[PDB]
Parts: sequence; structure tokens; C-alpha cells
Amino acid sequence: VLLLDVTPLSLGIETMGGVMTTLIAKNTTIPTKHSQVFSTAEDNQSAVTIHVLQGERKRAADNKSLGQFNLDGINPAPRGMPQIEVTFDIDADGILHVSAKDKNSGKEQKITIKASSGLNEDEIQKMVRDAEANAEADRKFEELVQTRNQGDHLLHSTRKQVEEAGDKLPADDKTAIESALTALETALKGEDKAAIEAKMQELAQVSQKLMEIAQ
Amino acid sequence: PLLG
Repeated sequence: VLLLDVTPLSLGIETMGGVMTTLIAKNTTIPTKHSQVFSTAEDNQSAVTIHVLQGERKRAADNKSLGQFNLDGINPAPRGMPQIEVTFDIDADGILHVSAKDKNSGKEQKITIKASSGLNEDEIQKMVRDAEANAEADRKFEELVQTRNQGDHLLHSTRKQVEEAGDKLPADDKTAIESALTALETALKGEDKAAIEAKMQELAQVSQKLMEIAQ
Repeated sequence: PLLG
């Protein structure tokens, strides 16, 4: 061949923390189909927003929006348990089909994105230029979102374990753990990676008895 | 791997 149809930019969705998760990498030959299984951010979440993104930036907000759509009808469950399979399918004609299927409730929602949607030849080079220009800033943002999701996981898992524990946990441990969770919740609102890790460290220093009980 |  003298020619290849390829994707000039990454295609993916927004995940928790406002990060782009890539489903189809830059410079992929079409046609192509990739899928990844995602889950819910919160307990008893009834729906997901699929925000489709084109670009090379880690921040969802810094990429081109191709559209969004909801999948409703998710049955009550702990966060992280529902299986929401997302499929990006680019046909020979260069049309992007995005689907989200609930593997429990079997429900499906799709968006179809014409071959002409997204960033023009110029904007593509400006986007590729920015990726490499703001690469350090995108790393820093990425490990703040990682830190934030670890702290949020520790917050939620610890509250769960305080409850399962009931009377098994000394009053002294519970006061100390309760104060640390409040302090961690507050810091998770902020932007300060160091302050999140400090509250995560406080909770881990005071939680040793609770961790034994969770056994 | 989570969506809001």
C-alpha cells in the first residue's frame, strides 16, 4: 500500500478525576474495535455518563469533546461492582461507534460520530504540540488524580470497615480514625497532593487495630 | 476505571 487510514489522535472517555482514558491509541490503522470494562464511582449509582474525547492531554477538559450520552438502569450496587463495557468501533468508512453495555442489566446505549467530527488537520498538530509542551504538567495532574482516587478509596473502605467492626473497635481507636477520615475528606476537596498523602498517612498510623479486626 |  502507498496509503494508510490512521487515527491522528487518541480516542477515549472521561474517567473519575476528569482524566482521559484512551480506548484507541494515536496512529491506529482503521478499521479497529477496542473495549474496556469500567464501573461506577459511587454506591447505588443508577447511571454513567460516557464523555467521548479526542486528543493527547491527560486532563479530560484539554481534549476535543466528540459528544456524550448516559446509560441509565444500573441496579443498586456498591461502587466498583457494576461491569459497564465500553466499545469504540471505527469501520472502513472512518465512522466511530461508541457503546456502553451493562453486563448485568444487559442495557445498551450508543453514540455514532461521523468521520468528519473532531479536530481539523491544523488543530491536530496544535494538540500534538501542546501534549509535548505541557507533558510535565500532565504527569503532575495524573499523579494528583491517582493520589486523590487512592485517598477516596481509603476513605470509603475505612468507613465500610468502621461499620462492619461495630463494638469490636475500641472507643479511642474510633475517635482517632473518625477525626482522620474527616480530615482526609476535607483534603480530598482541595488540590494539595502533599496534604492528601499526609491525611492518608494519619489514617494509616491510627487504623492498625481496625485493620486487624477487618482481618 | 470508574465513571461519574
